[PDB]
Amino acid sequence: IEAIHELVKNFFQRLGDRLRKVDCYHQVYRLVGNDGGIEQLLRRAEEDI
Amino acid sequence: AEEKYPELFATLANDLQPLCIALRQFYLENYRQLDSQPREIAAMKAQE
Amino acid sequence: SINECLKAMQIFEQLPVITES
Repeated sequence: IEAIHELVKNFFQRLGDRLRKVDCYHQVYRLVGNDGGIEQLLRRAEEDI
Repeated sequence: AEEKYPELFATLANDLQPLCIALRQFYLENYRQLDSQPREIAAMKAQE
Repeated sequence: SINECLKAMQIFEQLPVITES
């Protein structure tokens, strides 16, 4: 339990940190205007995992 | 003068976004997070 | 101001902050 928490948490930061740099998530904010729940869902999903 | 020159300014905008990406996020979290706590003395004291 | 100046040549604009609620 102690180590599993250390694993899942580290993975998500590795993903969200690299997800913003790529143009996929970058182009969203030039047109949509905001996240649209991407960060909210990501954080929400992390709890479920 | 016509093609390359404007692109240089265009690169700056796409090259400057990676910093504004996080400032609004961090401010929007703490600002919204702090608003969750009560403000009234009666309600706040009841929490204690 | 940044978007206002860059608006003169390109449509690549950043995000505003409003109605945070």
